[PDB]
Amino acid sequence: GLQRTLVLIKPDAFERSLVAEIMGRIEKKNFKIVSMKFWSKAPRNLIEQHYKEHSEQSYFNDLCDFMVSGPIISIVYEGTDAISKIRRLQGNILTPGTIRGDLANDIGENLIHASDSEDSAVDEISIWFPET
Amino acid sequence: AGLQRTLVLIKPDAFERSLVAEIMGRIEKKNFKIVSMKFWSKAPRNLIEQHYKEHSEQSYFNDLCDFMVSGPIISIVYEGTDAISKIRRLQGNILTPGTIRGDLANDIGENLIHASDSEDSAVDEISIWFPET
Amino acid sequence: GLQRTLVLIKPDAFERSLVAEIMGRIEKKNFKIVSMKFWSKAPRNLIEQHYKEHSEQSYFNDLCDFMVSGPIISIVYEGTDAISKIRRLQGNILTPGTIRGDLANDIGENLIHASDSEDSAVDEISIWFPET
Amino acid sequence: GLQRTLVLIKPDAFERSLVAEIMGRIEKKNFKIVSMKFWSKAPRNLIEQHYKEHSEQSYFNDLCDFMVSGPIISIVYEGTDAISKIRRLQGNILTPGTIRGDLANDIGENLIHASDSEDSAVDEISIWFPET
Amino acid sequence: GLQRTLVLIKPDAFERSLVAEIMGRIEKKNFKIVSMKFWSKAPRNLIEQHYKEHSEQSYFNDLCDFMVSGPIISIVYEGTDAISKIRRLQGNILTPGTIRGDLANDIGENLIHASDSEDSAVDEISIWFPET
Amino acid sequence: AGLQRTLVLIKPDAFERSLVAEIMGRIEKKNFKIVSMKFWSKAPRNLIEQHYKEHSEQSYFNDLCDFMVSGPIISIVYEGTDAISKIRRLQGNILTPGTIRGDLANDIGENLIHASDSEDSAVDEISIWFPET
Ligand SMILES: Nc1nc2c(ncn2[C@@H]2O[C@H](COP(=O)(O)OP(=O)(O)O)[C@@H](O)[C@H]2O)c(=O)[nH]1
Ligand SMILES: Nc1nc2c(ncn2[C@@H]2O[C@H](COP(=O)(O)OP(=O)(O)O)[C@@H](O)[C@H]2O)c(=O)[nH]1
Ligand SMILES: Nc1nc2c(ncn2[C@@H]2O[C@H](COP(=O)(O)OP(=O)(O)O)[C@@H](O)[C@H]2O)c(=O)[nH]1
Ligand SMILES: Nc1nc2c(ncn2[C@@H]2O[C@H](COP(=O)(O)OP(=O)(O)O)[C@@H](O)[C@H]2O)c(=O)[nH]1
Ligand SMILES: Nc1nc2c(ncn2[C@@H]2O[C@H](COP(=O)(O)OP(=O)(O)O)[C@@H](O)[C@H]2O)c(=O)[nH]1
Ligand SMILES: Nc1nc2c(ncn2[C@@H]2O[C@H](COP(=O)(O)OP(=O)(O)O)[C@@H](O)[C@H]2O)c(=O)[nH]1
Ligand SMILES: [Mg+2]
Ligand SMILES: [Mg+2]
Ligand SMILES: [Mg+2]
Ligand SMILES: [Mg+2]
Ligand SMILES: [Mg+2]
Ligand SMILES: [Mg+2]
Repeated sequence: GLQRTLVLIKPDAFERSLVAEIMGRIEKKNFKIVSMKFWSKAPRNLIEQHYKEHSEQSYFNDLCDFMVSGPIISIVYEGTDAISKIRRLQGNILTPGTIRGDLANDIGENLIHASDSEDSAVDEISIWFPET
Repeated sequence: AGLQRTLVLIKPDAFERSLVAEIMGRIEKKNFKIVSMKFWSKAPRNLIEQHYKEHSEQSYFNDLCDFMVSGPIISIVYEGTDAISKIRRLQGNILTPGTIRGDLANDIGENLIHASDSEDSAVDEISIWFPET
Repeated sequence: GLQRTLVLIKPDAFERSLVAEIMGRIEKKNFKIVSMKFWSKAPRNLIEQHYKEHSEQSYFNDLCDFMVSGPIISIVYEGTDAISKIRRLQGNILTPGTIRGDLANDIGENLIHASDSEDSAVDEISIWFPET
Repeated sequence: GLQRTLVLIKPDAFERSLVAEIMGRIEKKNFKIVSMKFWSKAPRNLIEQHYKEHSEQSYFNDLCDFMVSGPIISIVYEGTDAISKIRRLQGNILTPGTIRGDLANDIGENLIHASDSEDSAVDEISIWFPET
Repeated sequence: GLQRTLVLIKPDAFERSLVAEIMGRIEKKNFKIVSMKFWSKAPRNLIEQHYKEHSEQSYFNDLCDFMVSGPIISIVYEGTDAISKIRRLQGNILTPGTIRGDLANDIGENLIHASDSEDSAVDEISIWFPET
Repeated sequence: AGLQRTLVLIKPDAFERSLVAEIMGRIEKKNFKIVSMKFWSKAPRNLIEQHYKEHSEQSYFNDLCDFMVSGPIISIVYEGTDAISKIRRLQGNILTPGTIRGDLANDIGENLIHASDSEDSAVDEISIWFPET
């Protein structure tokens, strides 16, 4: 069940120097980088598309601002069951053992994004890596 | 907005085993800040008995108190969003990997760390270890 | 009370350099090594004895071929409630915080074996450490 | 023979979340904590006492302002040849393997203070732990 | 003395899953990613330019082959004295505490490249990140 | 081409302090492979005396032998390019940070690890611990 999924390393990760720590956990679980981009500051449009689902939520504008308040890295990861597994690896701020579980403490500043489904992964990859 | 304070004790087994920084580091990495901290080469047994007052009619009480005064302890007040429950989850238990107790401890009693389990316990415990409120 | 349990570090751990990582996680939870052997290649009979409960499954031959494709280490660990605790440490590939959860991504190539019961434990120890 | 030495964890360590990292390196080399205090803000007189040997240097006021710009932890460590060994552990920003070598990149914001001699040691301990 | 320098993460780093480990050491020393590219397979021309100094050495062709045998990451790092410091961080396979010192064991497969001078850094950055 | 073998001993202090995996991990991370390994809950004192034969007329000899039989040891043969000297550098000494002894040990005698210091010592020591050459 080989899959590709999309990961974003959020600006709080740079602010807090957790970038390598985060990528290390994914690497140590045996997933491979297919492609990767560094954005010293991501175009707002890209963030807006990425989080389009949320444009009606009240928090949507704070969320874009944050995503644009420092660098992000966009990564395409590949491996068996990658979408589901990396999602689990990302976890939530309540569950220790996971990325957000060990390292994050905020509902907004939570370090990493990982596609949550087959469809969102295909969509998300096309946003950040349109050259496909 | 969600900001809380909670009390943590580093227990004597953590010193015996050199896990003090390991334990504090897990809490630090989850973005909690130290707000005050005390090193006790031996904690006054009266502080302990109070801390575990809710356990005074248990079989284990006197061994527990004995263990807690058997080596150094560090009391720490931590601050951050939802600190009481988040630091509690981090503490976990010896059955759940990913947590401090889950990864590092293997005893009912020698379990390395105490964290307040609720707002009331936190206010109460912080009072005990940091009376200069 | 104390128990002893048997652990095998599988060939994928050597291949991926996770031997010390895996043994470290067991060491940190305070379990002690009672017995240990290194097999640059484990005799196939031993492997077949070890997985005899599986001798009818279609994956049996492949499992054994894998277990023989590189070195393994067999270890007897001692500590309170060892069998069950090291089992939980082992986990599965869906559970962050565990050896297999953090480090493994395959159903078969999963780094570590831990006895699953007092009976299997006693049995597996005699297989690998018959001298006792 | 045993010595005691004084260590200060500086405000940049708290700012960058390296407190446990730094204390860990000292812990792993087998030194024990005899005394420890946390100062959300250290009294300026203490800092000026501590760096009194520097009171004539042009950086003196700035150093003190830095040392007062965040929390510090003062620690008395005990162990064999503590003063010299923890000094080496501390190192400088040019020496990989040391606290400052791996973690620091500035001449002044350099994470840790360690007493440099038996005299300065005895002195610095009385400054921070006069009750003794 | 703020500087930018060029780092390559070599294919042996991917092969051995040390990518995050390597970037972590640089990150933990407080250097910042200015820009970054992932090459699933770097154009041979780029490698040839990068190592042009060596085109007369006997090992030059083996070296290019290796640099092209798997992915590389090219990174521009920024910080005080970045060229010299990251160079020291890279070290050599003889000196523990450094990247090649802790993790590498071959004169050719040594995990990381870091510009060794002001001129080579400007040259190297122009190769991998010509958009400047 | 440059391939060698060298003998490593994990000493009893490493078990007492739970540093076994930490020590082996540093060697593993530097790309050296285990070629054979033995666990000794107590090493035969005759093996020790031989291992440290070159030290038989020293003040410290009997304490050293006592220490080496005071808890488990693991003997390991490691293989890799230039293994003898590279694993030696990794061992280092209690004065140099970055090394095993530099980071983890603080005693002349309780220094966690032994590594062969030359081709001759390696052949000789490997003979001792792995006589089935
Ligand atoms: N600033 C802010 N961001 C939020 C809030 N709630 C959610 N978000 C962000 O928007 C995303 C919404 O959560 P969700 O759609 O379930 O994505 P997930 O967290 O990756 O599972 C999260 O990743 C958060 O980063 C909020 O209350 N404030
Ligand atoms: N020695 C011993 N100590 C116990 C026992 N049960 C509880 N304790 C001590 O008291 C605590 C019991 O848990 P609880 O009071 O609910 O707080 P918790 O430790 O944070 O879960 C443990 O941390 C132990 O240190 C026991 O059966 N034996
Ligand atoms: N290749 C393969 N191996 C399997 C499969 N099911 C079980 N195994 C092997 O058996 C183990 C998983 O189930 P089991 O033997 O009952 O328990 P466990 O090994 O302790 O998790 C793994 O170690 C696998 O190596 C399968 O469907 N395919
Ligand atoms: N800002 C600044 N601080 C300095 C300078 N020289 C020394 N210091 C301070 O003094 C220390 C370095 O020299 P010194 O005090 O003699 O010994 P050390 O602190 O143990 O390394 C550092 O902790 C600095 O904070 C300088 O040129 N500028
Ligand atoms: N395959 C191979 N590569 C080499 C050899 N010697 C040097 N190299 C490679 O080419 C570079 C030459 O070394 P040098 O110019 O001093 O660069 P440095 O290692 O980064 O300091 C090294 O980075 C090696 O990766 C060799 O004998 N064989
Ligand atoms: N207790 C004690 N042991 C020593 C002393 N000197 C040497 N040794 C032991 O023998 C070794 C001396 O170093 P050497 O024989 O050259 O081998 P090395 O340990 O790898 O440096 C140390 O590892 C110690 O374990 C000493 O003064 N006291
Ligand atoms: Mg989602
Ligand atoms: Mg408790
Ligand atoms: Mg099974
Ligand atoms: Mg000084
Ligand atoms: Mg060079
Ligand atoms: Mg020795």
